[PDB]
Amino acid sequence: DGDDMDIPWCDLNIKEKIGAGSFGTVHRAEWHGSDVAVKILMEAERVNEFLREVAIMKRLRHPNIVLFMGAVTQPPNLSIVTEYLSRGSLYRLLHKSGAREQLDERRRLSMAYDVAKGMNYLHNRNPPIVHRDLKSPNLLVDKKYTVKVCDFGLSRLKASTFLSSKSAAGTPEWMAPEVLRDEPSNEKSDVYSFGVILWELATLQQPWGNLNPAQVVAAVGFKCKRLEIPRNLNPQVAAIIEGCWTNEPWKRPSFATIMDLLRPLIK
Amino acid sequence: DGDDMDIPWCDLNIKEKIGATVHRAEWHGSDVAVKILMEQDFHAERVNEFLREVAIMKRLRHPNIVLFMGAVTQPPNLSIVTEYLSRGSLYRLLHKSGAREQLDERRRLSMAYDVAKGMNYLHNRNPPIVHRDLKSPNLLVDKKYTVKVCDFGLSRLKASTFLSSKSAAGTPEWMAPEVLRDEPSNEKSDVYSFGVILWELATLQQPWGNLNPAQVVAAVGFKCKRLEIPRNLNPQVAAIIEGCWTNEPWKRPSFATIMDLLRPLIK
Repeated sequence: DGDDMDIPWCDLNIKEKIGAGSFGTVHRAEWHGSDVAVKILMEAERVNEFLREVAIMKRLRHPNIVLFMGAVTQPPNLSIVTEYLSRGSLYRLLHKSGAREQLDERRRLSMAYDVAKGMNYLHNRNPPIVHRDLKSPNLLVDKKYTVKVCDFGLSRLKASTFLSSKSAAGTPEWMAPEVLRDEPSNEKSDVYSFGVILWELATLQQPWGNLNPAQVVAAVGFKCKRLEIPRNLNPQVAAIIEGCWTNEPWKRPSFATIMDLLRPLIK
Repeated sequence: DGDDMDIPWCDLNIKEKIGATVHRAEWHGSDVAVKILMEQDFHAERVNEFLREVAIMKRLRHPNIVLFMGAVTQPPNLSIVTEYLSRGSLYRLLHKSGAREQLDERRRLSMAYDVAKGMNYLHNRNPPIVHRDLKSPNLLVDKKYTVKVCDFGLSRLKASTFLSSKSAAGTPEWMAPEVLRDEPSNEKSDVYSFGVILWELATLQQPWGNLNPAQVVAAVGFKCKRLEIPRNLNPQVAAIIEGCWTNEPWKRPSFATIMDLLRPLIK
């Protein structure tokens, strides 16, 4: 056999750190001339869980998804190797230095189209795949400002009507109200998460940030609180955002539809 | 649990034709390119070659290699599905109206560097993969001017020092002397092909093109002839091109070395 997606840890020359998380650290590294990003785990049934995130990334092949390039399968330094996006997360990008001049309206909307295209790809796998944690921080930017979806660790396969485990994980500021209430959810929960991301690209603001997880669960989850949309916002853009936030998940548009509404907004 | 890379023909909404059969197509919202297998090519031997090409592309994951997205493996129209690159082939692009205006020196060198990265990735896979058909037409240009390698129909894995049971095949204008003569070839034969491609990017000239296939076999293969390098060409760029055209394949630089030479020339 051999799919050639197995990497020896000696073949990787680790470089400067680029991010941190509960799972472990992440560094930029050199791999046979190629520039890659390595996701090392903290030195547990999670070993079986790791193989899950690896087996699932191999099933993903789309231009708007972070390119999986292999993995180290030998402890203690397990790692997930992917391509390197030199512009970091869209989150840190939207709120850094001067982004008004760098990121004009057309560019920001385009970035949203990239996300929708990738998300649409996921929802159309067999079985479909729910990201369960779609947020600005989990979106990385290309040298040429192409946005790719990343961090599929909390991503589960949806073969049934709803999700199964009730793992109920994900960042509260971006999760859908039904998820915040810890009740049956589906692919429509991601659509809501996107609603927030579109809001960020459209208004250049940070969602909440004056509220802790508990306060978010309470407000947005059980008290029908939603992010404020400025009257100044493009009605067509606002319309797309409001659609993704509908209280009835089945009333929210699919990413396929979201693409159809965004395409004309560009140029 | 499944491969998720197998596609039914009815899931593809074929669009306009690209080259020749190749078509653009909408696949579950996504935008892909389709390499269809001809009707009369549907037999044991030919289909096996198809299966080999599919097997190889599953083993390729790199930003400068065209993204394999799936494959229809059911008659009729067994095809290979990849991402779509809207600017077409580098060939058509270099010989298009208002070329020099459209492509500055910096960009043209960057495209050369892109090819070098993807080719180094191939030769560094285990076992290494010799393209055996590297040329302008088999290089596709991304919307944002990113170059990627395509057409692995002739690509083979080199376990030994040379290709076992060498098969006479390829395109004359880009083929290395040893190849033209049906001799034991290696990864250094691709290096030669690259030199021609770089020569195209540097001069915007069509290689040969005043000669027929037989004249080329005679000229390059047996008469030690090479393409004419302009007088006004960058001496450092010319140095690279000449290095790739060494009579002895071993004296030619690896794609790893080529990258190191190009990187500085991009300021």
